[PDB]
Amino acid sequence: TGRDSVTCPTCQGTGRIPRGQENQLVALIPYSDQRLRPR
Amino acid sequence: TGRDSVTCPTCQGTGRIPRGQENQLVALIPYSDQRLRPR
Ligand SMILES: [Zn+2]
Repeated sequence: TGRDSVTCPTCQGTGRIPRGQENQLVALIPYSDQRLRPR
Repeated sequence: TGRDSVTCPTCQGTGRIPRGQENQLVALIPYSDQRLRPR
């Protein structure tokens, strides 16, 4: 049992949404996830 | 590999959001999920 809540009516509680670059650009870049500190 | 997408910046891709009754009331009610047709 738990509090009352409904699944995301947008992402259907999946965990994936379209970036907002169109509205506001970004200032980041991709990289490689080395073994060191995987978490 | 897959298309580019970011996790829900609201539900953090968890799958739980506050209902919108405050904005718009509802006209539904709870019930029991009998064994017949579980899906
Ligand atoms: Zn979501």
